[PDB]
Amino acid sequence: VFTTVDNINLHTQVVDMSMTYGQQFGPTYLDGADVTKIKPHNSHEGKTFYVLPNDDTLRVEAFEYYHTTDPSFLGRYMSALNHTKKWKYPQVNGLTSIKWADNNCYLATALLTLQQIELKFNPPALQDAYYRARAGEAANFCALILAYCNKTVGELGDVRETMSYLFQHANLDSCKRVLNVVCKTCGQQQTTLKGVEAVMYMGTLSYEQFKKGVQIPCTCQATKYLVQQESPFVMMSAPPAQYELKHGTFTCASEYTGNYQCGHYKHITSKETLYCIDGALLTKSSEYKGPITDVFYKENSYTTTIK
Ligand SMILES: Cc1ccc(OCCN(C)C)cc1C(=O)N[C@H](C)c1cc(-c2cnn(C)c2)cc(-c2cnn(C3CC3)c2)c1
Ligand SMILES: [Cl-]
Ligand SMILES: [Cl-]
Ligand SMILES: [Cl-]
Ligand SMILES: [Zn+2]
Ligand SMILES: [Zn+2]
Ligand SMILES: [Zn+2]
Ligand SMILES: [Zn+2]
Ligand SMILES: [Zn+2]
Ligand SMILES: [Zn+2]
Repeated sequence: VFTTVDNINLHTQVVDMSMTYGQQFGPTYLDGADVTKIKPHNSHEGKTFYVLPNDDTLRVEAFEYYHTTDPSFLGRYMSALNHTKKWKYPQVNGLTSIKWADNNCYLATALLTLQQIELKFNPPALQDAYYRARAGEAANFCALILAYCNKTVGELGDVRETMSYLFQHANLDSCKRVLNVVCKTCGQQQTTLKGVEAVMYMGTLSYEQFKKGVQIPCTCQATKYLVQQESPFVMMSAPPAQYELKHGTFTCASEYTGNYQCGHYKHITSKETLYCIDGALLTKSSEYKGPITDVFYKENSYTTTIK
């Protein structure tokens, strides 16, 4: 049979039916199923298996593909995959979504959002599954998202927190945000965020209000406005509150209805008209009013007019 850690480079192996897979190769998986406590059967022979890194060759290959050295990672990825490959991934409005199952509402919103923002993942495993998710087979991608976020199937997820962990494994080095804070006593302070901090802001949903200026506390209340922003997109987050989404003013948004952590997530996207994707369900409207917590805007470069 074949054992591998990345499903790219296959290592050939010969097995004995008297000793279980766990005796010969350590923890072994087969399509998410755990064959560690299962003896070798005749149905599968010469097939590819997932094994934990036990030698340095596998340890290196495991980093080249996943960019992590945590031994628990492979197990968590394999256990999430066993759920995600049973999920259904319908095509809603040309985007790949997830039919509701196991509190995946936050996963569906993130998946729909990722198909609409420009993002390059550093781990080859993330990028390869990202591509195959856009094609309609997002099982391995959703499993990887869970493993990289230290979350399990069924656990409650925050879309803003999920996007953050994904952005830290994405190439956002070219992104830059220049801010200026104006306290009357203190004066003017210029800070320059880069990477994940250049893309996300918590406090307001309106990108315009961020450009105008947000009232922030200072070491002395001051005002923080956006000076220059170079990034393929920006994420504006805020606690869930009623908001009016206008057609053409944003890319996509996260609607959150319910109590803290217990609530359910919906995805609103701005196409030729406002669409609302709740798993496999699609509703159309010209205007939208509802409780929004994240809004994704498209950007390329920007420099403020006030100096
Ligand atoms: C689903 C889910 C899953 C997991 C989860 O984990 C949170 C804990 N993490 C550290 C692991 C949160 C959520 C969740 O409800 N998110 C929505 C978006 C949420 C809702 C509410 C809220 C308040 N009252 N009502 C009825 C609703 C408040 C905030 C919030 C306000 N301020 N902020 C941040 C600090 C600045 C976040 C966020
Ligand atoms: Cl890394
Ligand atoms: Cl990374
Ligand atoms: Cl609603
Ligand atoms: Zn090899
Ligand atoms: Zn990396
Ligand atoms: Zn399940
Ligand atoms: Zn399941
Ligand atoms: Zn001050
Ligand atoms: Zn839900």
